[PDB]
Amino acid sequence: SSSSLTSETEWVGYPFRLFDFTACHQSYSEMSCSYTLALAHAVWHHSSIGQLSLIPKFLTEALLPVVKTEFQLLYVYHLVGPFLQRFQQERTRCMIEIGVAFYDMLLNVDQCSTHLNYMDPICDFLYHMKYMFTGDSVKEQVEKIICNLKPALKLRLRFITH
Amino acid sequence: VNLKQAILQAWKERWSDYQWAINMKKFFPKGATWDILNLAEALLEQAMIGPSPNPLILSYLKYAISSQMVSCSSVLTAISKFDDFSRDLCVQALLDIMDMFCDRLSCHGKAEECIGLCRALLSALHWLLRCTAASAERLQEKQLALCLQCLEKTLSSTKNRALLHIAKLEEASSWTAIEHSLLKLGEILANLSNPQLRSQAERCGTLIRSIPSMLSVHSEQLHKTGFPTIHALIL
Amino acid sequence: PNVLQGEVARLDPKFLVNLDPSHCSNNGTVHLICKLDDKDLPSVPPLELSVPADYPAQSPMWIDRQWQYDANPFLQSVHRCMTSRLLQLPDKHSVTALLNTWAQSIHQACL
Repeated sequence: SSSSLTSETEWVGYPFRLFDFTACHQSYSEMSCSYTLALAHAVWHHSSIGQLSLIPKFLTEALLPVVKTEFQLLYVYHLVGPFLQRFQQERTRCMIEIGVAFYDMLLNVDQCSTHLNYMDPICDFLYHMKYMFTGDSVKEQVEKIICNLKPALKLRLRFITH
Repeated sequence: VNLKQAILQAWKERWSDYQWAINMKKFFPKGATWDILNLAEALLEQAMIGPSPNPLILSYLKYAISSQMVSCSSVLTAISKFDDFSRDLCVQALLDIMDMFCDRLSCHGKAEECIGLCRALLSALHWLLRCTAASAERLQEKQLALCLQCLEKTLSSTKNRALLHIAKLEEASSWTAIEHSLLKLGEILANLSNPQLRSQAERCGTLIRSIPSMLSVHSEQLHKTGFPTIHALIL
Repeated sequence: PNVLQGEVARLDPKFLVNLDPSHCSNNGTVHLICKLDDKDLPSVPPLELSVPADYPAQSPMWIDRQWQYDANPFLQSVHRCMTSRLLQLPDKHSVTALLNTWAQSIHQACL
């Protein structure tokens, strides 16, 4: 998350092709950050029994003051996205913690940013994450959090108030 | 010549402006020609009255433009040296009439008159440039803003920009004259008159300078993706 | 559609219809430009795009209403009474009925 990745970001900027693995089908797009994402995917997958209970404290203690830009939030999303269903299987508690952690990272990047360009898929990502995983449980926690956002993100996520 | 006498007679009796069309179609064969016709009327009454509102003849001209090629009216208001008269009232009233042209459309000609409407629009833009140059004096308001407003309305994107592009390819001397006039107008566009003034004039200048280059220049971006085409062609 | 041809044949020499850039091969089959050339004052031609010529419907299109009618005071009064009169025709017919109604309204609101 901090190799440089932020200031020297690159003309590489385009996230969605970079983060996801199997981009190393060609000899190209073999960025060393994608390797770690794929390895973390594999580890969290085969270890998806009890070692996943360390991810909420990990996020809400370590990942907060190490994120300023938006593709860092996108990397965190590509890390802790697919395993949300594995969590919802039985570990229904940490769901709200991961959700409020995502909301806090969203606020942290919105408060420090010039333009939010790659946020359009993020809106519907969060939409479906609330729609098919949580429901109305994170509502009391996110009502006072979503309001501190930008007018664009506010107009987008307006429908969350229901 | 009979049209002048007909117009004087129509002035001697204040018509209801709908019987005027009937009387004009009756006095003339109504089918002989319409390009040997009213295209010379508009100037007489208004430009001649000069310092005067000149009522209901602008209304007769309006009901004329209701059924008339815009090319003739435009080349009329262009060939006329109204800015030489400089009553600051006749041109001010004529701008409101000219507003009706670019607002709705510049109708077809159904013939080779396409070049005619093209020349008409080009000369109309030149006359609007002369309007701005003559009205930007403000040595001591209304005209300096209204002329710019009518110019912006005439330079409506995607409709008349193609017409002006065709005009440039038709001949280049008029475009060079328009460029010289745009430079002369930018010379005064630096005069601090108001916040709104000297602000949209830059937009009009950018539009005029974009006219010749291209209307559909591929300026699109943000197509971030991988190109396998060159990757395979080099292989 | 031959049914429309019959009406264009039955038209008076005062009326004259034509075709614009036509989305009218066989289904719409019409959106004409009928100039009411007559003795009285002229006006702006309407479109009058009609349905299949079997006519379980009428024509009225009202395309150039926006700029043509609002611009003039007389043309504004032309539209006014003419709309109310067209809202009375029970199952009006494409060419003859609607065109005659338009001419009658144009020369009646003329007063």
